[PDB]
Amino acid sequence: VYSYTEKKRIRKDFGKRPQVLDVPYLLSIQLDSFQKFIEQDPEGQYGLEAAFRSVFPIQSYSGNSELQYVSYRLGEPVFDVQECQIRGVTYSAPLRVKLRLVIYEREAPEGTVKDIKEQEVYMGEIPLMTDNGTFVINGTERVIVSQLHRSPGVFFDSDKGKTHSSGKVLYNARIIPYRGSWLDFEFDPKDNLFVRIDRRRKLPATIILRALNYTTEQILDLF
Amino acid sequence: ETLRVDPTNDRLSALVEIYRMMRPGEPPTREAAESLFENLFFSEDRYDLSAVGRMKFNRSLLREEIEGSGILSKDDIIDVMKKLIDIRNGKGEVDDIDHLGNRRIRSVGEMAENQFRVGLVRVERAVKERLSLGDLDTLMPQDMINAKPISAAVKEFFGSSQLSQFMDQNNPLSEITHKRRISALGPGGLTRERAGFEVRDVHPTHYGRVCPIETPEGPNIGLINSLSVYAQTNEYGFLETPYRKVTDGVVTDEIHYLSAIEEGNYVIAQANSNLDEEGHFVEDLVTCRSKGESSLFSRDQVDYMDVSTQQVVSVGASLIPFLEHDDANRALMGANMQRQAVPTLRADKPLVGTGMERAVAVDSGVTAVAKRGGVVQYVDASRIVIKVNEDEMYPGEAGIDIYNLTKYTRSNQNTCINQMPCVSLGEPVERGDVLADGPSTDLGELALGQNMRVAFMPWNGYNFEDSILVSERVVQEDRFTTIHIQELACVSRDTKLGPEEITADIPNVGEAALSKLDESGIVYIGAEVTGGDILVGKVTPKGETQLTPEEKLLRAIFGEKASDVKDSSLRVPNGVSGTVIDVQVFTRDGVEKDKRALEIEEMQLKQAKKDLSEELQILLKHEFEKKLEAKRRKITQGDDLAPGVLKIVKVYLAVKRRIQPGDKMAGRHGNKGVISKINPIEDMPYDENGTPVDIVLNPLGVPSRMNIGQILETHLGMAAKGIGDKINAMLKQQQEVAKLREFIQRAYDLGADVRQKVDLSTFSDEEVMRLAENLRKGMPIATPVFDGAKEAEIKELLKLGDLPTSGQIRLYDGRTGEQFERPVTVGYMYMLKLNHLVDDKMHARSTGSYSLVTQQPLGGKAQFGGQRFGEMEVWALEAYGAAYTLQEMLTVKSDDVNGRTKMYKNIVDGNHQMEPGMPESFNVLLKEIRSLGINIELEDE
Amino acid sequence: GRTTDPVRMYMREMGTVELLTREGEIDIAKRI
Repeated sequence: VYSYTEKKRIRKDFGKRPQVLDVPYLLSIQLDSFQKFIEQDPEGQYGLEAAFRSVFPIQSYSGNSELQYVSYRLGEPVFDVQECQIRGVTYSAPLRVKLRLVIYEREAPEGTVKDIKEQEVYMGEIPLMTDNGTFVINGTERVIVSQLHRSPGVFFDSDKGKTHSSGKVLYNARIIPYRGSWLDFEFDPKDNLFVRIDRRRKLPATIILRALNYTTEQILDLF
Repeated sequence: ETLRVDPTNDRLSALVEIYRMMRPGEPPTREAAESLFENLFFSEDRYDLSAVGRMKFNRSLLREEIEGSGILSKDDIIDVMKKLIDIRNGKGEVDDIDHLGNRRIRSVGEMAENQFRVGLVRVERAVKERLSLGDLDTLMPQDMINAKPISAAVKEFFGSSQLSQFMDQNNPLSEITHKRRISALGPGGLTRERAGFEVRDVHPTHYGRVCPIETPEGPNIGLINSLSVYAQTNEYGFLETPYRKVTDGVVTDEIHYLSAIEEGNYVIAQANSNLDEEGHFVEDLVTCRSKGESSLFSRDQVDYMDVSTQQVVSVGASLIPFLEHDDANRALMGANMQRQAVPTLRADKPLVGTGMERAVAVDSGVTAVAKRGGVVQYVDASRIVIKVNEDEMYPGEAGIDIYNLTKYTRSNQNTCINQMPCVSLGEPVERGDVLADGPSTDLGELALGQNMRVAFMPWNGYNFEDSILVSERVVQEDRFTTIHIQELACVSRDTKLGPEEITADIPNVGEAALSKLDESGIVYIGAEVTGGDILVGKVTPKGETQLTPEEKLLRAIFGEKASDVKDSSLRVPNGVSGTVIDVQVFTRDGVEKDKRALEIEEMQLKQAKKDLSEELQILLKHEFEKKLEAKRRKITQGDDLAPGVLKIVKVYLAVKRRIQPGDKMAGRHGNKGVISKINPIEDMPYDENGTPVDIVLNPLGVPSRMNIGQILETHLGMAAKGIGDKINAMLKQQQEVAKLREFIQRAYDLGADVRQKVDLSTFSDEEVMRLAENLRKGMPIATPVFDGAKEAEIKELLKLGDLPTSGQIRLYDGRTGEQFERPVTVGYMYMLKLNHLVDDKMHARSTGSYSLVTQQPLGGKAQFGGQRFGEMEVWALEAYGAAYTLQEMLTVKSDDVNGRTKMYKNIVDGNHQMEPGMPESFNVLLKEIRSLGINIELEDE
Repeated sequence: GRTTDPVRMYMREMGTVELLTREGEIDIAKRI
């Protein structure tokens, strides 16, 4: 079996190990990521849906007037890719979000609302990805390169004895979030445990424990 | 002991202590400290371990729940402290920061979502503040939200950020290898200045996930890794690579994608392991890798095997034939270099490839691939029309596909993007077939360079260190010639003295200089211009010139008038010489179009109607006419230009760079080289048949840098061409179908048990002739990365053709006709033209523009600026006695404002003497130290 | 502890005075 464009000129093939899995699509890494961002799923897992669900619902502090998000859609691009390259523009799709302003009648902790104002509103134009994993931003083709970054979680990264004489190993733990402040625990050469927040000045570790409403007796019970 | 040193005694004291640590100076108070602590880690608004974060947190604490919450808890913190204590004394292992089970992959979708969420939070702040005063019927969900913050965040990410860059477009391979590029830099990663070696180093977990050699050498090495061929990404963002599952002793064909942390828990056999035609390993002891190291393991011990021997390298590294014969440094160099090859005039093919060229050519959208099978209905240089086969035809449609080929357009690097059809009229095409060849592609094969007849010998010092000697036939055939379209814009703005104009009346330029411009003042299409010619004629109003004496007099003498407009026409850069192939005019909405703008617009409108009318004729009428009115409105709507700019004219020039000494050539094995001399065809070494070699390469380059692949590539290259030569002969005399079929079939078998089978019996006589005609320039050969052609197979193929199996022939000196002693190695090597043309690198300057604050020359070749005579050059001059050289270098050639004009004048009348003077930059320094409260002065005035 | 932030120092110095008591502003205007 030989495709027509390969039947024209077959490349003589050395190499003896049979192929079991063929080379995948080479641009999947970009296309799948942007598809997950742009496409809307009936779940908060991915993309603009995730962002809206995570932060868009808002409550008026001490006012109980709410603005909530229903759905979004991507409008048609004004220009095609080639026209954007020529004129010089971002190949983007408008973002039209459906919002509902629900007004709560005064003294209604049950949830009774006065009225709902459901309107579709424009929230910027999001650049679109061409068929080959590119973005044209100002008429020029751009590529966003995937980033390899430290994963969130807890990591224990004692130094190799490069701090103090005798090469003592000082162990430490570090909590890295996706969003928020860092929370480090470290050891000093005098064998004490110190908590540190956002890489600021050192503090004894038990302070955090006391800040979590723990007494000395139950602290020693734990440890 | 921590409690002993702990100063606090109660919860409130701890809260105020951490408050003093966080916000020193601000007096701690109950409510404020409580809120600060509750907002640090336990509020969902300002703290979030993502789902991946929670999963990794629970895995590191040996919990059995893979899900959870995004904010920290008492249990989480206390368990982290407990595990830290256990590591201190018990059995605890420091986490490897460079483990690929600890480093996650962020792609465009995720980063864009993060920045969109940033915009959303900074719009919700305003939404909440506005809602602070609730209303009933005066506000709508359109006035409480402003699109500017969200748009600004998104545009800041996509346009101006470290991880979004201009797309390297001088190659299909360069594009494909840029798109799948991994970087540890950017917002949230390291910095090239202070990354540290350990993060840059290759890790045993990189195996099959991140390429070991495809990385830039320089300031950021090991920080810009590239994805391996088969690597994937988890749901959580960790790279995983495929393996074929091994039962008791059978290697099954089911593929499992293993992540880095899962890879250790099994022992994985190598791709270079044998199988006895039924899934069982031939050898009872097989080589595997369990945890970082590798060893021998019993047949009934392995859980997985490598899916292929290509899976350790990236796409670019996997295009290097005989990679296993090349030192890792030189392979790194070779991959980096072949990322920079310029598409030549005609894409040839790799005579020696690895079989990965089709994948790179097709996966990058540089060719046109059939979406549906059918019979080619109409072929043209600019389009293809396919009559889809009824099997692939949907019921409600016309079975027609129109592919519009990309003609000569400009790439990000000012190269030529152009698609040529690769099929003829009436030909059958199936889904996924290549229909047009993009830049640097040949029948769907990636074709970055040209395969050239190279000899390895010294030849008179003209290839001394890495120089290359090239024959004139190489230039004559224009096989390293490139097209270099470039834009040049003339923008007419609104100045205070008056609007700028693009008239064709230009003072101080004769009739001939304006011959290339039409009546409206813009160059014609197709006009061959030279460095200096006017492209767009522009003039800016000016007044109050303040003429000097003995110039007022001169104008009076010659009855001439000083023009009230100065010339600002767009001229061709000096040195550049091409033809004008395209002109675009952008007129502001209010301005009145000129003759050329109207003429262009009518041409675009007719083209638009022609394309739409042809589409309807080839193939619905309602959408045709509706689109014609939209397309018409878009053509004349008027352009949204920058403020003030009245009218923009872009001229596209098409240069043709042939070849010359100074241009950098390269093979695929890290063998660089600059052309030194271009030789007459009768000066080149030639063999018994009188065929000269195209290129002569120094053999002293090979041994010191262990890139032996090139030598192998040469031998096989010769062998490949040999087969073609034989076929060529059998085609010049109309021998028969049978003889060509027999020889070609014999050429595809070649001894060792290769997995490829070609049976010419199923090829119709017409198809065999097409194959032979495609093989008369040489027989393409695939040499996979670590499963290539053995040397004995190369010798056998050399024997199939009548070439010696030693790989060396006797050559004669064209200058003298005397036989070179010691037979030399000649063959065919794939040479690339790199994007380091000496046209773009030569630069000179006598005087020009000068920097603003410091009265010194400017940067390089774009501002026509000078060369930096830095501090080490000053040291070299000081070590010599060259004090006048140094003084003139740093006073009259750079900075002395009055000195340099006097030097120019003195040189003009042949008095090579200088009045050095005090450099202006020292005056700037004196005024800057004095601008602090420091009194610095020169003594003994 | 200590800080170099001028805004933090301004907050420190200004916050010392109690905000006010209703009918106190009227008496202050009376004194003026």
